Amino acid sequence: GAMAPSYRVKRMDIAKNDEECVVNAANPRGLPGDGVCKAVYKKWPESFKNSATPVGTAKTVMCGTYPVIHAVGPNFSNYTESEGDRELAAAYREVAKEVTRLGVNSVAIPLLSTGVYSGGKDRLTQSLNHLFTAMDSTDADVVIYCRDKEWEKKISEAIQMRT
Ligand SMILES: [Cl-]
Ligand SMILES: [Cl-]
Repeated sequence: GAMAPSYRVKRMDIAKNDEECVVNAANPRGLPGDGVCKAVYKKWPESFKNSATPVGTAKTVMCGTYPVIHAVGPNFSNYTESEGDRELAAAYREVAKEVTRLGVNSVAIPLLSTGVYSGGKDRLTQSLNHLFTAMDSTDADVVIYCRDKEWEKKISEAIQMRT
């Protein structure tokens, strides 16, 4: 584990992360997709061999020795708010299990279901709180990646508020 497990946020491409493994914001079919998923496909395409997995689950595929944890958040276009919320929390709990199983000391993670799966809603707080629920009991250093300056500030504030 990390000597003093922390949360941090960076405003940059998660495909350029400085952590021991990455979480993909995957689609259920293991397709190259859009946004984070497409960046992950360009950087670690070998990790999309048999990466298909249902909504609410995580499946890790190694690119060389570098683990890519494919986490499938719900598309809120398809799900009700209530069921979407349930599957989003579940995806993060599976991420925590995989991070634990891999024995990594750090992980790069995007906010699941906040992009084209958001159903046109701002889900920063919803997604981040489910990330914290799952990851708080892990001892990996977590680095959250975002692209928007206002999101970086809001995520940073949320991390600092817990101390
Ligand atoms: Cl998304
Ligand atoms: Cl963002």
